[PDB]
Amino acid sequence: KGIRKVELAVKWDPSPPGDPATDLDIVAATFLAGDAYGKPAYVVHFDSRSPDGTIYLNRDSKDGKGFGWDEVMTLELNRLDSRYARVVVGVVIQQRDAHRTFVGVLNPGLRMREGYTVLAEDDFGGVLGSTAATVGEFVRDDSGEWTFHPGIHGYDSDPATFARVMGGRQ
Ligand SMILES: [Ca+2]
Ligand SMILES: [Ca+2]
Repeated sequence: KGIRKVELAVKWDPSPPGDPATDLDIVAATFLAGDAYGKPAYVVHFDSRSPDGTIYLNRDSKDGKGFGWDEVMTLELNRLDSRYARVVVGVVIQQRDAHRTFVGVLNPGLRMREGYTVLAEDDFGGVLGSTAATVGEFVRDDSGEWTFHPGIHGYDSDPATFARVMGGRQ
C-alpha cells in the first residue's frame, strides 16, 4: 500500500441516562517479523503507552458523550523499527458494567485514514453480536512498504483477553 501514517477514529452515542455507560476502546498490537501472527510485542490503549512513541491514543471517551469522533489513535507506521512486521488494530466494548455487543452500542462508527485519504469506514454491522473486533491489519514487506488489509472480524472476548489474542491469523 505504501502506508506511512494512519489515524483510526471511533464514535458512538451514549447509553440512556441511568443505564451502564457504553465505553469503546481502540487498541493496537505490534508483532515481530519472526512471529507475525503470534504473541504481541506490545499493545497500545488508553492504559498502555507505546514504548517507542510511534503509536498513540490522541483522545479517549468512557461514555461516548460528545459529537464527532470520540476516540482517535495515530499509528506512525513509517517510524516503526523494522523488527515489527505487522500491526493489528481493534475496538473493544468494555464489559465490566454490563454484557454489551455492537448491536447494544448506539450508532457506532469507525474511520481509518492516511493523511486525508479515507482507507476504511464501518458501522460494525457485520459484527453485531460481538464484544470486540479487529478492524484492520497492516503488514510490511521486504521492500519496507506497509500494506493495509481491510477486514472486520468479531470476537466474543473481554478487553484483556482480546488484547492477547487479537493477532490471530484470519
Ligand atoms: Ca473508551
Ligand atoms: Ca459520541
